[PDB]
Amino acid sequence: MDLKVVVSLLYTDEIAKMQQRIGCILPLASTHGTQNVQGLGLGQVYSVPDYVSMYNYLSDCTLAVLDEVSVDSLILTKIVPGQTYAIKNKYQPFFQWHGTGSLSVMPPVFGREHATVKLDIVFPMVLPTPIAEEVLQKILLFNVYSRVVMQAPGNADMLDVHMHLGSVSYLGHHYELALPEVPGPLGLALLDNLSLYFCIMVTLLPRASMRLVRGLIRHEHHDLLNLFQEMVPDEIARIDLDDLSVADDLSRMRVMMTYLQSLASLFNLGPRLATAAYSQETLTATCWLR
Amino acid sequence: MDLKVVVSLSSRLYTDEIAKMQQRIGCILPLASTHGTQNVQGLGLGQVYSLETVPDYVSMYNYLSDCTLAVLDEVSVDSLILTKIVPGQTYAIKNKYQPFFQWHGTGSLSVMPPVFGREHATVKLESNDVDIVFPMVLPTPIAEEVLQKILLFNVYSRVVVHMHLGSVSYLGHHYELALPEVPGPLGLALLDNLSLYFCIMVTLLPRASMRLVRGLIRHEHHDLLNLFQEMVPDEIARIDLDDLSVADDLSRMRVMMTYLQSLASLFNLGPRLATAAYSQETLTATCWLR
Amino acid sequence: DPARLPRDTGPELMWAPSLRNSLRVSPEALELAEREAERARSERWDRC
Repeated sequence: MDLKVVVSLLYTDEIAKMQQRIGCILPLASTHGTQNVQGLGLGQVYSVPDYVSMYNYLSDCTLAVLDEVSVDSLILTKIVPGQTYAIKNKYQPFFQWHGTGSLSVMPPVFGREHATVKLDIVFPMVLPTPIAEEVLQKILLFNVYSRVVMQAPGNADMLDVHMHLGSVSYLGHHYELALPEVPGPLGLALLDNLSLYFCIMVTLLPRASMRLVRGLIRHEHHDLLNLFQEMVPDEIARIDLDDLSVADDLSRMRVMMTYLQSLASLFNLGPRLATAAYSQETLTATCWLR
Repeated sequence: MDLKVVVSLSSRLYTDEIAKMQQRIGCILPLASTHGTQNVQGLGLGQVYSLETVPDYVSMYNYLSDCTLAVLDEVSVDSLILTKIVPGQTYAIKNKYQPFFQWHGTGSLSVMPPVFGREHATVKLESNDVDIVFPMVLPTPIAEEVLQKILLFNVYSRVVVHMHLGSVSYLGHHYELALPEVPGPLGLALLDNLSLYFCIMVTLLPRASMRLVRGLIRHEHHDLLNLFQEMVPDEIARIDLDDLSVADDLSRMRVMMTYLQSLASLFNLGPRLATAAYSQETLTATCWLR
Repeated sequence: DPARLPRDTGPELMWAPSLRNSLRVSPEALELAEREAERARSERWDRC
């Protein structure tokens, strides 16, 4: 079918800055012919930063590679799950790609100033899946460990969480990170709410697991495994309460199930883009929607 | 490609069923086979959800996911034309579901066994002496809310509050849903796999985040925290005695994030529909099968 | 730390419960044999 999208709006250094990234992708607002500036990628959501809303917005709208930049227009083609494309790793945090590696799109956690073009347009980061999940874990534990040493200095140390969190590793590629060393408490940082979801679900997991095992074990034997895996947890989490207000317990269970499912849909990185044959000499890769 | 399936009725049709079924045009219906012509048996979930008193929702989910999907547009006497749904094709899906669910913009639809009573989405076809039920289609957040409400009813069967669990709430309207008492060993098997995942979570759950959340509830109060009623849980007292170490926290998260993807994908039961461009004036949307 | 289970049948990997991996014990016959052999032992106590 017809795949082009012509959006209307620049000057010479803007031409060079947009020409630097003529192989990258960004989301749109709608799959129509003509659009405005505001319907382009990550502009209306990222300017307080918050990760989960941006991942929801990235899974919300479709995606598009851009092709050419004129003086007053940006010729760009949206991606459809039918046929394949050719995109580029032209992002300033350079994660080297590999053959038949699935590519992800996460909202930019590496600061505004790296993946941007100041006119606004905010490009999302493209990087492979094990690097994606490992940088998710190593930014989340960095968040909670920064909040703990902002609360209690005797629980952890700052260099104790930079010998193991400032670097990601994938097939020998030992990259570094731009970690925000001064987040500031009471929220107000990026990934401030995802840690705030993770802690609540890891707090309500004992009240969930014990209630589930005690409710499942009375139905005598559909399976042995619910009592077979009663030995693998510690007995500290076994003998916790066995009694609470079932109004309060049910409300806690419903909130933990909702936050668990939203968190588990977010830990799945989102729009998974699959490669076929990467060529580092050309910085291009065959890719299609999955 | 030509995707038309005509279903031949084995007898005639009275005028009241004609008037009822012509109201039910555009809804999603399931099919037995994917062949050219079929008879009235094997259509609908009524073969596995019979005219009985004890439902079984998870076997209905299995019958929905196993079989193919179609949409009913042209219905007359002795004959009614269906249009199949196959991956790779796009369709228009109209919103003719009498619990009137307002659809979000460009979200994702989900099919559903009829939770709002058997008699709500059912055409009695006494002429061919059988029954066709219509599977509900409603958006994914309401889908997960209904599903986790179903499983929480199944696990709080053995405890007791009832009206605050077996009744969903939406921006459009709050609804009630039919509740059985036992879903059989398949619902117990879903609870089995859920408790398996949950007990291995509480084996491998990290301990930096609990040490965060203790000082965080004692420091801050949020909507994400007021469900604890400003009370620390007991396992927070008998767990945070240990020291805080980075390496085993990373090794815990490196398996936690692996397991949560499986825990999300276990709630993928029932076919999902990632639609696009829903309009609130046409009551239809461009959809395709994910 | 053991586990408890009703039944299964016919494995190939060894540490899996079965119907052949069950020891075949009759309690009443073993108690009867044990008691009568205790009395034979008690007669053997008083011989030399």
